[PDB]
Amino acid sequence: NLFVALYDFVASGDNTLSITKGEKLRVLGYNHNGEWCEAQTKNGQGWVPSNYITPVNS
Repeated sequence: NLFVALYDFVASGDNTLSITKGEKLRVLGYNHNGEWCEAQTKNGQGWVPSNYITPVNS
């Protein structure tokens, strides 16, 4: 379930989470249309755009 951010994303509307390009994250799930992903990082938990992340083996 390990992923990496494709781009920086600045938290905006409710319950989103800032992530930084190249940072790893874990994915808990997705929103109703799959366009938002609920992720966990060392900074917290929140929604990030699903097209801003990709899997990484380790």
